Amino acid sequence: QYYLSKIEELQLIVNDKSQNLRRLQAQRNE
Amino acid sequence: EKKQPVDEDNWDDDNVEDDFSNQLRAELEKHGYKMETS
Amino acid sequence: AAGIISLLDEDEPQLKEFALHKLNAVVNDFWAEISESVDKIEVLYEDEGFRSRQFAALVASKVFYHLGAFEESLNYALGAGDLFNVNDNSEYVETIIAKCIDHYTKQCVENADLPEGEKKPIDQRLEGIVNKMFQRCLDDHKYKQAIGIALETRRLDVFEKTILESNDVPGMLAYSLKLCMSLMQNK
Amino acid sequence: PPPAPQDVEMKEEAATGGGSTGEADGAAAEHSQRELDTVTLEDIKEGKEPRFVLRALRMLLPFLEEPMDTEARPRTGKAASTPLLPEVEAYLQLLVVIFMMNSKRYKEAQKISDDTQNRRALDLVAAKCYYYHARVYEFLDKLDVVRSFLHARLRTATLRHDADGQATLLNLLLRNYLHYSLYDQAEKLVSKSVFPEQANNNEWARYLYYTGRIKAIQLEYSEARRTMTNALRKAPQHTAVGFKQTVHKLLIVVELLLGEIPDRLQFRQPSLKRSLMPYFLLTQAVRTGNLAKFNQVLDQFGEKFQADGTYTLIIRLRHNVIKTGVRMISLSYSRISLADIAQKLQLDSPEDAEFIVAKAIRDGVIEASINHEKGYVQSKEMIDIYSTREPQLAFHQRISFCLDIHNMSVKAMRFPPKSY
Amino acid sequence: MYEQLKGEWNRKSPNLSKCGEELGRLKLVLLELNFLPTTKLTKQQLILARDILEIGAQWSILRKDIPSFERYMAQLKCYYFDYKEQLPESAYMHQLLGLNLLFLLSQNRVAEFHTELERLPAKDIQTNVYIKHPVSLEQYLMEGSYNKVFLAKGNIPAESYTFFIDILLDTIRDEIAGCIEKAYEKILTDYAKKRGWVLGPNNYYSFASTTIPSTELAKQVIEYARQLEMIV
Amino acid sequence: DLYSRYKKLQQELEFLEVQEEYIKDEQKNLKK
Repeated sequence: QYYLSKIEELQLIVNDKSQNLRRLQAQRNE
Repeated sequence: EKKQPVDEDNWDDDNVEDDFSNQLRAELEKHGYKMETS
Repeated sequence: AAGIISLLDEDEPQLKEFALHKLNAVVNDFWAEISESVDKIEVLYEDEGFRSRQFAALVASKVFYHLGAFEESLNYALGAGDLFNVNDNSEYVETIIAKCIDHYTKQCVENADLPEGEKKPIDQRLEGIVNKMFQRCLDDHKYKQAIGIALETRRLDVFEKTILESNDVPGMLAYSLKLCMSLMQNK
Repeated sequence: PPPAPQDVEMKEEAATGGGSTGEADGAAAEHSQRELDTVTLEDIKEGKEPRFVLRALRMLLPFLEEPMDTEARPRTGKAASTPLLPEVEAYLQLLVVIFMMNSKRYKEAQKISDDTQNRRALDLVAAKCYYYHARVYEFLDKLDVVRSFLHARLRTATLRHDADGQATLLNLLLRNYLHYSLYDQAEKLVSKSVFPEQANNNEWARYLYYTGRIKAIQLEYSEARRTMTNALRKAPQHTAVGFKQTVHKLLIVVELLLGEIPDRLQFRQPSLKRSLMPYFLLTQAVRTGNLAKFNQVLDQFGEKFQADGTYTLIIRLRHNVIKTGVRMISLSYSRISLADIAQKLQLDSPEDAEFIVAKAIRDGVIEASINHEKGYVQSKEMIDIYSTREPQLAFHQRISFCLDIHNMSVKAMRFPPKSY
Repeated sequence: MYEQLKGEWNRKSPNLSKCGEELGRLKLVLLELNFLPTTKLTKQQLILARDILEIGAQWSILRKDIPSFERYMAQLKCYYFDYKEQLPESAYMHQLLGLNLLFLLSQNRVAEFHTELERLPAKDIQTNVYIKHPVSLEQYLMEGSYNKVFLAKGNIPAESYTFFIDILLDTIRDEIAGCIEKAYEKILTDYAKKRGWVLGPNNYYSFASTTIPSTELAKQVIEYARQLEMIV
Repeated sequence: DLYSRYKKLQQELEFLEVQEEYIKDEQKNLKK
């Protein structure tokens, strides 16, 4: 049950702060 | 922080006193005497 | 720790074995000593005369935990010789071997997209440990995980033999190709 | 009557835990911190608590292992992390601590198996459980088992999320030996990481304190001064009683060694004199140079410095006093008579003064450029400091940095979450 | 068991032939037990091997062999680093420690010099005359050891450091080079002849001792950086 | 089936970043 396939998911979920960045820039554009 | 045991009228003037705390032995008056002695 | 460096300065194969004992006994309880002796250990790295020559790479891999350089651990495992496969699981050996496995998969995809051949093969121990972990997965009977490694490995051999994970063919074995359709693009 | 304070104070914990659980799946680091602060100031406030913590949700010691044994994640971690608070604050200091650490080990075993909302709440409360480990340690004695576990967990800290309390704990281990362990900081040099988030903002200053300490051990004042001052800058809390007095003692002794003469008008805090007046005596002695008085104060206040891990520093300053004094003389004049300066600093004779000046040429006070002749000591300070070419870089790059620090702007416009 | 190791201290070794045999033995000793991987009984064994180990530097220092001296001395510290609650204090511990301290100043590792000083706060204090000489020398070094070079030498002729003080003495400091002499001060032959004269650099001390466009290139980059921020 | 979860997470991440760069460019253009 190598953990290699259960770390990248956490990594991407953490990186998802780009979602908040997208929200803020969308606010500016609006 | 915690985890650390150890522990004008009286302020705004420490600098003046300490600067010449040693001196004042002449009160500027013994200074005058020595000066005229010259 | 000063004994470590002091002993290493001495030149004797028995001295090397004693250094082995102490250092594998203390890996992080004393770290700057080895951090500075990196020079001595790496010069010993390449020496046929050293009986435990592969143990030099073993030291690299084990006690470069502070040294986050991924490529450092990659070469340490590549030169590990024998101990890489043995270290099935531990505090951080599992992490480094998993990182090596993912890097091996990256290299496999990178050199496999190269379709005209002449692909530089990776160090054999790397695919050896990859297959060993695949066998561990087979023992765990994680068909989905095994096939996922196979595809990310970009090797259809493991993908084929993954069907032996449970050998029932209810679903994934015959119906995970739909999942593949959903989540892949390389025509 | 006793129940009423408890009956009002030990119930809001349930609401806080409910909020924590609700936001756990939301995920953390935006609500957890408030709950951690509430936990802390409840701990300062601290019977029936073991019975009231009974399995809040289903779907002393026996009270400790009853809940999970009964009908049973971040909330569970928090509960397992805060059953030792009662004894902690009570500080029974008995084997009950030896009954507490297993809970910590169990919590350590629990948290290690978890993983990242855990890494954003449980990971940080790991900081306070480590604090308790160290406390429970120093109560009996230091041990590196915590050090080994921390070193192992450094790699995990290198994963998606990182807390920096581990560096503080490593410094705790270093200081446990104190003046004995000096290779530890040698390691810390290379092992140093960025941890620029400074999310706690107290760990940063805490570690800066001991970084300044270690730097001062090797007499690297030029940067020790600035690091210690910056550390002192980040301490908004009260942290008065025996907390910042040590930091002030270190900073002021380091400064006196460097050559600057401070005056108590700087700090003169009400709750410092009683503990810091020995430094006032020694500094007053130094400013003049009364060696007899210096040794008098030293032998009178043998302790404190000995007990403050600074005795060696003052012992070495006992001869740097000469440089401390000469700084002022070099600053004042612009063409000094070697014999006169020798008389002023009660030096042996002209050759001794010349040698001392040469020794002082090194780096620091403006160059002397002694001519070894009638010019004696020149000490010709550089001129043209007038925002002109001579301060071209001096009065340009200063502003360049002071303005490039405007990255506070980009931080500010990158902060707005603007939820939904 | 573990012989040919304690029967030589009494006579010590006026000659050097014993080195080769002794060096072979310590290999056996190290073979018989790893230095200190972690057994107080083995600790009882260890103290037996400490004498030759601590004696180890005494031979290197005797024959001017730095590589082994540093190597052997480092080992002894590790012995002292070990908890070794049973460790029986011996007057040698203080004597040997100062030898490092005296050497450390010799190898201009001043930072390391203080490092050791703070490692023995209970030793220095006011007792332990054995190690008191180096600290006095160090103080004199930060102060004017140049004048006090022979003052400390005469302060105590020997503290079991007859050779120990010799290394420091022959390692005369020469930071005074940043001055004028040689028909300009004339005092401070062989010194005036070494590497031609003094240490070699510079010339005869009597005769020893703006641009915007260059700034243009450096400034240009800086200015753009400010603009680069105003992009987004 | 953690593999599928990771795959879809990666797809979402790439889609999000492309959207972000597009929005940046659009705002830049609208400024003029």
